[PDB]
Amino acid sequence: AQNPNCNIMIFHPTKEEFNDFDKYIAYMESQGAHRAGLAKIIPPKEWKARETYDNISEILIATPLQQVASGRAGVFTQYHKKKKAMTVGEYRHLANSKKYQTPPHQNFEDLERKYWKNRIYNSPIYGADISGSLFDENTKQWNLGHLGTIQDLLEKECGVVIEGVNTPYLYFGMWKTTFAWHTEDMDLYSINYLHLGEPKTWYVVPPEHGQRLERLARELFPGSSRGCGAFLRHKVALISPTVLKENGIPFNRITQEAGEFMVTFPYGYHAGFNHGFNCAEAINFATPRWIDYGKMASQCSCGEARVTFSMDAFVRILQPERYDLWKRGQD
Ligand SMILES: O=C(O)CNC(=O)C(=O)O
Ligand SMILES: [Mg+2]
Ligand code: NI
Ligand SMILES: [Zn+2]
Repeated sequence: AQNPNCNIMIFHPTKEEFNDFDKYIAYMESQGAHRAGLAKIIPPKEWKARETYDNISEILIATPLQQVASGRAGVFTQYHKKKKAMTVGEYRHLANSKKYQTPPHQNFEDLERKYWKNRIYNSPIYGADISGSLFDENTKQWNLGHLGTIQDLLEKECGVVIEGVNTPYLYFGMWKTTFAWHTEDMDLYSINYLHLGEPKTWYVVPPEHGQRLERLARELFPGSSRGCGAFLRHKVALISPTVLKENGIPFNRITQEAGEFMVTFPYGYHAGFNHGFNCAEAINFATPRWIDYGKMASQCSCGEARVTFSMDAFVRILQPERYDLWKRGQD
């Protein structure tokens, strides 16, 4: 069995190997990459996402989200308070202000310490989930707006033809902006490219151990667990590495830098934080190996998780027994 310790693997494809996206994902899996839940892919030196970022400040963040924490430093939830619209140029200036900027630090490890010590005492503003792309249309390799769609994968593997679309999303971050512990919708893959700016630190639980994280989360967030049998779908709960280690939960960590891709694999729980002003692009995708994870994915039916249009068909076809309850939670 390849990668039996479930370590995060780092790949350096050549320009030739960067041509065929599906083939390279399958290659990484042949080497056991999926066992970690997360892999890093460093593009060949010849590749670029676009020529420059000199022209992005006019993008609008229609609904910036202030991430307000409750709990203790290592075990907390966050709620998203909506803020007035602002441009990327306005948000960059805000990120760089004395109130929000990254503090002085020695290295990534020192910054990670400071994040976990102090996160809860601040409320950073995240421009998340913005439909759009920063890949140049002429970038042919690993262009996250030109991937094969999940609907087409389901049609190819299963024969069924469904509605829905699959487009990328932009994320503008600042110091301490946080992504809570989650798997993807329908336990899909994700791919994330850090276009520019400061790093993103990731934590991940191997898919084979995801239920260990779920059981800890039920212990640590007991009212949320009574409310919903899949409350991590709400994407609000944070648990620190120290708390994970105290409770014996297997996990790994890695820091993504600008110019790097990360892939999350089906049912790989992940969480993390931004080091300073940055911009990432991410999208969900599927492969044949996903289908069995999609069939078994948990679902939130309590009403909180509310998701895209395109998830309807996935539930309807892969999980027809659950469909009626889940759709009630959507409506
Ligand atoms: O970058 C972020 O805030 C969150 N991204 C993801 O969870 C992802 O790419 O799957
Ligand atoms: Mg612009
Ligand atoms: Ni994710
Ligand atoms: Zn729920």
